[PDB]
Amino acid sequence: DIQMTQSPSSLSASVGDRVTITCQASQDISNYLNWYQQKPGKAPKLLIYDASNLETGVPSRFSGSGSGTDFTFTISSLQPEDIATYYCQQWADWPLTFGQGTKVEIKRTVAAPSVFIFPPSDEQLKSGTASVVCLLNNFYPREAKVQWKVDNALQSGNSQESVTEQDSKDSTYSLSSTLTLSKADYEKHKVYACEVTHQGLSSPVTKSFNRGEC
Amino acid sequence: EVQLVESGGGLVQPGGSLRLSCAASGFTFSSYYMHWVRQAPGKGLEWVSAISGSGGYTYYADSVKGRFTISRDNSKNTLYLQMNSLRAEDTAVYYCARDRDHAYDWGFDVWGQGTLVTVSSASTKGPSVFPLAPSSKSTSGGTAALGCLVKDYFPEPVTVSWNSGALTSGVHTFPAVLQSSGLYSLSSVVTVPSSSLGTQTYICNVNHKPSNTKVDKKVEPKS
Amino acid sequence: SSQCVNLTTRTQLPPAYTNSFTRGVYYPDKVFRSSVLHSTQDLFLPFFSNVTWFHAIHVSNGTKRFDNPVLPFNDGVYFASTEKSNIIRGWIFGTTLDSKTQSLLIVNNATNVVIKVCEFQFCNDPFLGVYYHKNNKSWMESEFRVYSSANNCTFEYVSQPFLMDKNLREFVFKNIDGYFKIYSKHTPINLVRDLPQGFSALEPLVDLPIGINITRFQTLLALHRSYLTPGDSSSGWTAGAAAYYVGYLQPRTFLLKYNENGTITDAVDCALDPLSETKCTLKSQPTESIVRFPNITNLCPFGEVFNATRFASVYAWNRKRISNCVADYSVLYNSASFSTFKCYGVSPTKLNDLCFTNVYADSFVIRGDEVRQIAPGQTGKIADYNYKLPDDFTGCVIAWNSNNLDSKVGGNYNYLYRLFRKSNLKPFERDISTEIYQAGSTPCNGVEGFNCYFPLQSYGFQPTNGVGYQPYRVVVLSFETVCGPKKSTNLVKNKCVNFNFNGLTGTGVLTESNKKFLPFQQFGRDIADTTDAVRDPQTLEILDITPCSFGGVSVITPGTNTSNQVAVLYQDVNCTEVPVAIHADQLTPTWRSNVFQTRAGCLIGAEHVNNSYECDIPIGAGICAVASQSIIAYTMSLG
Repeated sequence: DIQMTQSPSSLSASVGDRVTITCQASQDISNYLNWYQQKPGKAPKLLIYDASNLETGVPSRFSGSGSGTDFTFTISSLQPEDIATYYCQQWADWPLTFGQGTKVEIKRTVAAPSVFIFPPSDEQLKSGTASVVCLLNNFYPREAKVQWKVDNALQSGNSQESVTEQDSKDSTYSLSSTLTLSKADYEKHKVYACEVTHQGLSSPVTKSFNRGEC
Repeated sequence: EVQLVESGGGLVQPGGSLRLSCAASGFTFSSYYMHWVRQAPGKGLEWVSAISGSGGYTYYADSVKGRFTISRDNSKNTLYLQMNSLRAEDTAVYYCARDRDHAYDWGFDVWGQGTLVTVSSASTKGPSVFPLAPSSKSTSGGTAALGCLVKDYFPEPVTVSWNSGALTSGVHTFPAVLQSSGLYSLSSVVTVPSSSLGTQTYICNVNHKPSNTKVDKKVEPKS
Repeated sequence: SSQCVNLTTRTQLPPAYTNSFTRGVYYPDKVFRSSVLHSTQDLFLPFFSNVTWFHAIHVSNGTKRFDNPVLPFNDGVYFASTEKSNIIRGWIFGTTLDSKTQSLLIVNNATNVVIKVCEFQFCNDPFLGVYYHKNNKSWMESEFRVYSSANNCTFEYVSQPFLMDKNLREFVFKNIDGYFKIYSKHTPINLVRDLPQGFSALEPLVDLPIGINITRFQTLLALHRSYLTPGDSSSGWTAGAAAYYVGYLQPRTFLLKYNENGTITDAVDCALDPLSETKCTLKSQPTESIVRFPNITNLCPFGEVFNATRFASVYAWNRKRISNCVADYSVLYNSASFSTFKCYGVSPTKLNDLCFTNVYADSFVIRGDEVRQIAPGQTGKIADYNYKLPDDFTGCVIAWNSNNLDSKVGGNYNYLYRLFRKSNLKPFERDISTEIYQAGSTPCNGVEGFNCYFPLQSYGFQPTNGVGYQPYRVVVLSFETVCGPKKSTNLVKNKCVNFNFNGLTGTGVLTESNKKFLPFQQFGRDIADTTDAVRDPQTLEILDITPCSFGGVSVITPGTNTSNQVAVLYQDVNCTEVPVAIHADQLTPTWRSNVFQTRAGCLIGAEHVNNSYECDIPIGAGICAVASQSIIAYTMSLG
C-alpha cells in the first residue's frame, strides 16, 4: 500500500491566483503519477498524467510536477469553472490507493442571502408534515448562523441544514434550513420566524409567519 | 460515440448478491483494459478490480478479495461486477471504470457516468411531493421563491418548476441531503419576478425515474 | 604430433539404431547414503535409448577394410565394449584434439597408470605398435605413434591399471567443475554381439582435476604392424577385431534406489514413458536450467559499516540504505569473529542465493553484559528507552567480541546510553531527545536537583573492567538493489528450462507475452497463484511462463504388486496429441492403438467395450476399469 496525506484538507483563494496543493508519497514512485479532476456530483476526469504531461483538451493553467515523496502541482489562475476537488493518484505498481483529497474554493465578497419562508399549505396540512425553509441564497461565506425561534423560544435540535456546492455562474454558496415539525404541533403553535447571522447584515433580518397568514 | 451505460444498480440487502452491467459502445471492448472503481458517499475514490487483458486475465482488490468477483464477456461486449456477501461499507456509487494501460498511455480510457449502489434494510418508497407557495404578501423583493418540493423518497433525483403551463422564468437548482428519518429529502427554489406568480402559469416538472411519478401542481399565493 | 598415416577408406559403413536397455547407471554423488531415493537432473543415457551398433574396424578374396570414425563429445560420453584382446587401449577427449587446445592424456602399460595433460597434437588415426617378444613369448608395446609433442602439462596421476584385468568393461567419462570424473566397472559375460539386458550400477573410479573444455572425442587403438605393411594387407592381425559402442548422455531426471548396503540396485527414468512417469509421480520434461538475477551492480559496502574504524553509540543506531550492489554473506556468516548469528525468516546459509528490496545496517558498541539483551521482544533500558527491536523483525542480529578497541591511557569516557524515556521507541524509530528529564512536579528548565536529573550517563568502558563490563560490538541487519552473486545468463526461448528470477524459481518455457505488468511489477500471477510471466531486467522486456508439454497426472494404478500396466487419462483435450508431439521421443511419445474419445476426455490405446460392467476403477463420465490379459475400459453399472 502507498499513503498520501494531502494537505491542506481544503484551501480557498481568489480568481486568477496560483494554488499549490501538496501530494506527498511513500516510496520513490519517480514520475509514475496521474492527476484527476472531479467536480461535485460528476464523474472524475484526468488532469495531468506522467506527473508532468497534460492530456489533450486540458487547460494549460493546470500543471503539475515532482518526484519521490513530494509532488507540487499548481493552479496558475483560478477560474469560476475551476471549482472542484482534485485528486492525486498513486500510479505505482500494485495499484491500491487514491488521494485523500484536496478541496479548493473561491474567495468572494461577503453577500447577504435573500431570505424567505415557505408556510406549509393545506396539502402539508393534508399530509401532516410542517416544513419551513428559510432561504439562504447566494451568500458568502458558509459560516453564517441561522437562528430558529418559535413563540419567542429558541429552537435547537429540531432543525436541519443543507449546504450547496459551488455554483458554476457565481461560485457563491447556498443553504436551506428546515425547521421540521408535525402538524399536531402546528395547530397548537403560533409564532414562526427565522434569524440568520451574516456579516453583511447589520442585524439578523427576520421574516415572521403565523398560521392563518399572520 | 463511446458510452458506458450502467444497469443493475439498485437496493440490495446486506450479504446479498448482484451483477452490474456496463455496456460498451464506440470501441473494441474486447481489446482494451477495463476497470471498476468505487467512491463512498461523500468520501474519496477506491479501486476495486480490473481485467488485465480484455478477453482474459484477472485482478482483484483485497477489500473485495474472495467476497467479490469480477468478470467480463465477449461478443456483445458487456462488463459485469459480481458482488457477494455485501457489507455496509460496500455502499457507494460505482463506476464501470476504464483503462488504456497496456499501450504507451499509462492512464485510463473513457469514464462512463457511473451509477449509485446502496445496501440498506429500508424499502423503496414513492416520493411525497409537497407544494411550496410564495406569500400572498411576498413583496420583500422582486425575487419570489417556490419549489415543487419532494419529500420522503428513496433515492434521488428530481427536477423543479411550478404552476400550470406557460410562465418560464427564473431557473435555479438545489441539491439534496439525507435526513434522520431514513429517506432522502430534496429541496429546490426558483427566482421569479414578483409579477409572475399566479395570474400567468408556469409548469411544474417534477419526476422520479424509479417511480415515474409526475405531478403538475398548482400554486396561487394562498387566498 | 606424430607423422600421420591415411588408413580410413573412402567407403563408409552406415550407423545403426538399437536399444540401450538399462545400462549406464552411475553414482551421482560420493556422499554415503543407504535405503534412500534421490532425484537428480544430470547427464545420462535413457533406458531403451538410441545406442549405435558401431564397428570400430571391420574386415569384409581376403578383402579387408578399415573405417575408424570421429565423434563429438557434446555433454558426456558413456562407453562399454566386449573385448579381452586389449586392442582397445584408451580414448582422447577435448574440443578439436589438435595442438591448438589443451587436451588430457591417460597412459596405461603393464606397469602402472600414467596421466598427463599437455598440448598434444593427435593424428587422424592415432595408434601404438605392438610386437610378439618370442624369447619371452609376450606381446609388448613397441613405440608411441600418437604424439611427437607434449608441452605445458598441468596434471599427473599414477595408479594401478583399471582397464587391465567376452570381457565387458564399462567406463564413464565426465568433466565437471574442473574435475574429470571417471567411473569404472568390469563384467565378464556370456554374450557376443549385443549389449546384454539388465541393470548394472556402475562404480565410481576416480575424480581428476583437469578442467578443460571438451567437445569431441575418439577412441584410442593400438594397431599391429601387420596392417602397417606397405600394402592394404594385415597378414598377422585381424583388421576387423575391434568394435566400439558409444551412447550420449542427455540431461534427464532420474531416481535412484539404494539398498541397506548403501549400494544402488535399481533406477527409473521419468522420461521412459507415462507408465514410467507414473512411478515418478507416485514414488512407488525439463532438459536445461537458466538462472538470471538483477545484474550490473557493484559490491555492497559491508566493510564501510562493519569494519568502520569508529563506531557510534547504541542510542545513535544508524541507517545505511543498501542498494545497487551485490552482497556476499558467506564471508560474513563464516568469519570466525561473530559469536552471535541469528537470522529470522531467512536462513544463515544460502543468503547468497537470495535477493532483497532493501537492507538496513545497524551498528554500535555496547559491553559484554549488554550483548544478551539484544534480541527481539526483550525488555530493559536499552530495550525500552534506547533501542526496541520489532516483534516482527525480518533479518539477522549479530553480536561478537570487540574487546581491544576503545581503551586509552588516562581514561576513555566517550560512550553514553539513555536511562529515561517516557515511551518505548517504535519499530525502526529514531528519537534524538536529550531534554533535561523532569522527575518531579517543578519544571526543571535545564536545572537539576531533587526530582531534576540529567538523563544521560557516560559509559566509560574500561579495559580493566570485567569481561561482561567490556565493550562488544553488535550489528543488526534489517531486510525490507541487493542480491547474492551470479552473473545473469542470456535467455533462451521456446525451450523447457528451469528458471531462477530475482529470488523466484520455477520450471517451464519462457516466451514472449502481451500481458503488461505495471512499471514496478516484477512478477505477475493468474488465478490459482500461478506465476504467469516475468519482466526481464536490464531490458524491461516481459516474458511469458508456459508449462512444458498438458494435463494433471493422476495415478490410476491397480498396484505394482500384481502387474505394471495402467492407463492414462487426458481430462479435457481432443483426440490434440500432447501439443502435436513436441518430444516424439520415448517410444514415439509412448506409442503416441485404439482411440476412445469420452466425455471425461480423450483416451489412447484402451479398448472400449460395448457392454457395461460393475465399476472397479473409475475414469470419469460413467466409465470404470483388466481382462483378456490386457487393460480394459467399460461403462460403470448402477447395480
